[PDB]
Amino acid sequence: MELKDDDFEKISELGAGNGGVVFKVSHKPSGLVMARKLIHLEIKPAIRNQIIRELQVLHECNSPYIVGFYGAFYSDGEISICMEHMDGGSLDQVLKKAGRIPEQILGKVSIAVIKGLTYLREKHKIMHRDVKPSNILVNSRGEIKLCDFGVSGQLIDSMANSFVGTRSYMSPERLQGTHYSVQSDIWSMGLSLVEMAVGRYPIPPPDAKELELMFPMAIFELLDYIVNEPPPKLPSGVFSLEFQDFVNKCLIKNPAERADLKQLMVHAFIKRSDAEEVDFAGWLCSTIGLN
Ligand SMILES: Nc1ncnc2c1ncn2[C@@H]1O[C@H](COP(=O)(O)OP(=O)(O)OP(=O)(O)O)[C@@H](O)[C@H]1O
Ligand SMILES: Cn1c(=O)c(F)c(Nc2ccc(I)cc2F)c2c(=O)n(C[C@@H](O)CO)cnc21
Ligand SMILES: [Mg+2]
Repeated sequence: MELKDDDFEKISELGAGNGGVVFKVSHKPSGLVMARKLIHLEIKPAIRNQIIRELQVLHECNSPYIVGFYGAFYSDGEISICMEHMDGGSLDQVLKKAGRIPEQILGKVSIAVIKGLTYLREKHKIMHRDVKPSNILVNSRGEIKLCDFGVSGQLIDSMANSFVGTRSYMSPERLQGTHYSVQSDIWSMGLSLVEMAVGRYPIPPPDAKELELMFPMAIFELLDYIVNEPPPKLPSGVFSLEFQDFVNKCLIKNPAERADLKQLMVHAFIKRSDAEEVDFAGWLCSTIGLN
């Protein structure tokens, strides 16, 4: 069935970012619980019809690594996108509580992210454009899923003005110009894994002293660090060398030299992690407190 504003009822607010707020809602006619994301745009009706039009391709997104989609519409000045409610929230929220995320678990996260990007490229000819821990959602069934990928050109265009004035997961090439594509997602995945693995945004790297204890920056300063100074890496010894190599292959500054999805799919770390027996669902609930 078609979704519309009056058929919904707010339960609670799940969080907000730059340019969007997300509610946990009840869709009254079905009784289903959903996550309704609102993007406040005031923009000419002509193009906001185009946006809703372009967003309908998410009905063709069926994948165990992509958040389910229920529908998209326009309301009182707001674009609504209604997704599956992921009761374990995002990986940035999970890292927040967990402090630091185990390597074995990150292994399963990498598999989900890799297969996720693969589906999007294969079945839809699109890159993600915003891979970061807040955009990898998990739930009590143990499923790890991507959302907030860029399906609509007009939306991408209509949002270009804002962005994050700190912490960038953008690749060096994206920061420097318009010449980027799927490879740029590999960089963001790499950076996200390092963050989750260590427990804080990895730029700048920790001191020798900050490291042993473990185990603000200005905009141009941070960006200049991403572009010119050597990429971040996993501290030696306390992560397997397969995992270190894995992130190293993701964090190569040159997009063509950098590993791609097909190569990462067969990396020793993924191959090791595919075999591993991990109660992800159990680890999730036991850390963030669910059932
Ligand atoms: N489908 C969902 N199920 C459960 N929680 C969600 C869902 N989608 C988003 N959220 C939560 O809502 C919050 C806000 O999401 P939103 O995508 O607006 O911004 P963000 O991903 O936090 O950061 P940014 O705005 O910079 O992209 C996220 O932190 C996430 O925890
Ligand atoms: C271009 N684009 C999009 O095209 C887009 F679809 C987006 N959303 C989206 C995509 C897939 C699924 I499943 C659920 C979503 F909410 C999207 C998006 O969410 N964001 C994030 C901001 O709203 C921050 O709050 C940015 N661009 C999006
Ligand atoms: Mg987001």
